[PDB]
Formats: sequence, C-alpha cells, structure tokens
Amino acid sequence: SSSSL
Amino acid sequence: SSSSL
Amino acid sequence: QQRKVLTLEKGDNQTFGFEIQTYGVTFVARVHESSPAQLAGLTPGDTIASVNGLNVEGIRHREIVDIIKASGNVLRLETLYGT
Amino acid sequence: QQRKVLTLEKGDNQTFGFEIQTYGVTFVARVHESSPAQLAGLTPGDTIASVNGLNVEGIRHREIVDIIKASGNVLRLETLYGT
Repeated sequence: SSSSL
Repeated sequence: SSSSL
Repeated sequence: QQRKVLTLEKGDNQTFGFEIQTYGVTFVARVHESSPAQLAGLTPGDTIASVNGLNVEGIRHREIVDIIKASGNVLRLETLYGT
Repeated sequence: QQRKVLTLEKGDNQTFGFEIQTYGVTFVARVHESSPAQLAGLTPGDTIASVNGLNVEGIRHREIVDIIKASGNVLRLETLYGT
C-alpha cells in the first residue's frame, strides 16, 4: 500500500 | 528510476 | 486480494497513464486519474507480473518499458497486490 | 549518485507532499509539485534510509509512516538513489 505524507 | 507509460 | 487481470486501451497520442519502478520486482508508483490505467482498475501498490501475457520477473526495467511502448494502444496486464 | 541529505519544512495543516511504498526497503512512489518534498529535492525513485536521524531498514511501513506523522512540520530525511 502507498501512503501519502 | 521511475518510468512514465 | 488474489490475482488481477486487466486490459488498458489508450488514445493514439496519449499514454496509458502510469509509472513503474523496479527493485532488486516491478510495481506501480503512480496512476493518473481518468487514464486508461485508472479506469482499468490499476492501483498504486500493484506489482506487474505479466505484460501482454509475458512474465516480467526475469526482465530488466528498460526492457519492460520497451515492451509496453511497443504494445500499441491496447495493453493486457496482470498484477498482484504488492503493498 | 552517492547519499543525499535533506530537510523538509511544511505548513501546519498541509502535507510534506510525498508517498512511500515498502517491499520485502522503502521508497518514494510520488512527489507532489511545489511541496516541501519537491522543493527540498526529493525525487521519485529515492529510497528512505533514515528519518529524523533514525534508520528504517528494520521498521515496518505503518511505523515509518507514524514517525513521519509525528515529526511536526519539520522533517529530516536521508535517501539513497533507488531506481
């Protein structure tokens, strides 16, 4: 999964 | 490297 | 979930709309909105297993990219949930 | 090239502007334009080595993300050219 920061 | 397609 | 089969179809002068990266496996770093890739169901995090029916685990990045660039406007992919 | 040290500084209600993915290493899948990340020099393809001085090779994704979410508006990272 890709996580936005 | 990231490649656009 | 399990596997995932999909077919992208693009315009003649547009892109499929996704970026890939390879480490060492190849996976989708980005998927542009409204692109054949998104509308097809491609999701960042997916990993590319096959391209037009061919497995890529043993192929280098530039090659994979080359195959996709030479696939015309239609594209058959197979991905597996990466992360 | 070699290593790469950088410091991101953000607004109080904005994001640093980048996405990360982890496989098994953790790397930048995307960098939003005009974000502290881009202006700082972050580039898709970079891999995260340290965060605020801590190495992440042995930490899980959700943790890394947690550390970054708790770093306030300043952020010190260290990346290595991934791909």
